[PDB]
Amino acid sequence: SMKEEIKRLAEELKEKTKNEEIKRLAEEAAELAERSDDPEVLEVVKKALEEALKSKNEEKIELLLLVAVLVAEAGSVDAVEEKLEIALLALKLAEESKDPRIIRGALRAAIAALRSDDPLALKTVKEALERARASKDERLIRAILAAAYAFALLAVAGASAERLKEAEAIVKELIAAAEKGASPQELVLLVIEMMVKGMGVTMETHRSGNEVKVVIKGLHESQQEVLLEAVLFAAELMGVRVRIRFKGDTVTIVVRE
Ligand SMILES: [Cl-]
Repeated sequence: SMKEEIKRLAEELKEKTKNEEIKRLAEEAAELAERSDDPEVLEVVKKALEEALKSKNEEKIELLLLVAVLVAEAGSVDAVEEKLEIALLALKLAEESKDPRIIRGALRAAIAALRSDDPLALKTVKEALERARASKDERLIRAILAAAYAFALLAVAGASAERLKEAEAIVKELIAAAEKGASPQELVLLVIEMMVKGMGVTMETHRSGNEVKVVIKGLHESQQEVLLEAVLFAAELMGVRVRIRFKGDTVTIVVRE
């Protein structure tokens, strides 16, 4: 049957991985598929699991399993059309590009968007992925994806709705600046600014020579981890070397032009 094949695919996937979250999604997928009545759903789960088994990219596998869980938990592919379209966009961009940074940015932005279940984050990431696919500027694509990931991460972390609304103005500012040739270092500064705004903390910037020092005060340990994930991911995507210092509850992020 369809379900027995799906359970074997999930069983194989969950033993092959060392990633505990992929293991949990594989099991959730198998259980939801077991209870599924909709053959359209079962087809999508099977094709997601088969594709995951053929992949060596763990972010791609996470995205595919998230798709399978979403469709199977919903009962229909139509109920999750927007999330499905975001995942397809990311999967298309990931096979259309050879840059490992673009591949990783597309899949991670889509994963975070889907996990957020946040209307504004879903729409912003969908548009970012469309904009990246229409662009031939790989530098701009990498900046678009870094902004989209940081934004979706704020949503995943439960930023207040009003702080996320204001963070979207910084997404727009970053993308506009990138299109006008702004430096990778200034685009990283904008990702820092977006995170500081999204988390309700404060920042001061100090520039001397070719070094820019951003001092961020009032970060809790939970906020520290979210801000540094977005900022280090952005620095990896845009090829920026970043250094970090910590004293008390103060984080200092150093960028060199
Ligand atoms: Cl096999």
